[PDB]
Amino acid sequence: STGSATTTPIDSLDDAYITPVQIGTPAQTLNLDFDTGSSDLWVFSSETTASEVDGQTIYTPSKSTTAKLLSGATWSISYGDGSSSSGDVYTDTVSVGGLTVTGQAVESAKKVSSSFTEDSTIDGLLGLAFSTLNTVSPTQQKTFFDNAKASLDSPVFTADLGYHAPGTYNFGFIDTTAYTGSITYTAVSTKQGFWEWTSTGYAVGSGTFKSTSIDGIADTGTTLLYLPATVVSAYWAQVSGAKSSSSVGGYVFPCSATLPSFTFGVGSARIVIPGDYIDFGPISTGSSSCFGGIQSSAGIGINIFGDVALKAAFVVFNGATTPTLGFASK
Repeated sequence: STGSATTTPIDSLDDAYITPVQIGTPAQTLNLDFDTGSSDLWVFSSETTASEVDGQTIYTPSKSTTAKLLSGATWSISYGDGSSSSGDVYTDTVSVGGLTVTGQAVESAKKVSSSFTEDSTIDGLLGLAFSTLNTVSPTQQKTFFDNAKASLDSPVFTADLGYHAPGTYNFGFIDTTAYTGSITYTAVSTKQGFWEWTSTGYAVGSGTFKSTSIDGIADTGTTLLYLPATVVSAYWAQVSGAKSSSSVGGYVFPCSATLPSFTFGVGSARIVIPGDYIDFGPISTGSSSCFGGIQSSAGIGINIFGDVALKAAFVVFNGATTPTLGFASK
């Protein structure tokens, strides 16, 4: 089997992407944030504290003839941005782009933090990291991909995120028309439960490539590109007037600037992030200070190849017995 679904930016900045997902019988379609940095599929629901729901579409398990309470199971998750959610668990039928999994754990939120409430466009998350990170207790549950894998034509999914435009998540096949040149594959460590890999270096604009190992994670659920302070300083040094602002919480730059590109290495290959992808717009409405899309990972404890990086590539998440990651230009 295969599946193919369009993913759409939630706003004009590509702060996140949502993908329609069918849950239950009859189908209830929710728009979920596919997150290769976590491993829980959780949704706003009829069980979510009423004051914490503001415009989201909810899953109502009592209206699904295939929903079953997973007795005794609870979940609770906290994300890198400080947001969180928790609740109980149903199993139900879940379909993405024509690919169906029966008996998928659907984690129903009883509580969500304010950042989730405040984002009316995201109805929940669909985790695509390794199932070892799944938070369900006392019996850990599998991700949608893990459950689908044996049925797929090939044990892979791909992320093709757009810049200010829709893109695609495919399951079970590689669309050879969706990228240019060849796909370069690189080793993955699953030791921390992430799609963790090592970039071979970087360049800023038209500058020379610096060969250096940068260990980080491919994370579709993180907006920005978080890299070591040395690398980030070298980037922003090429933008007149750019500075790190403790009050704002990162590097800012004059909105009048033209940003240089940023290149990262994948083996001997190179992915070029155009300068415009690094512009996250005014820090507040009407400001001429703009927020940068490349930020320091210092004090995160891990480097993160988030959407800024991934949307410059066609990315293969290869879930074969020894997982790997592939990157192509597009």
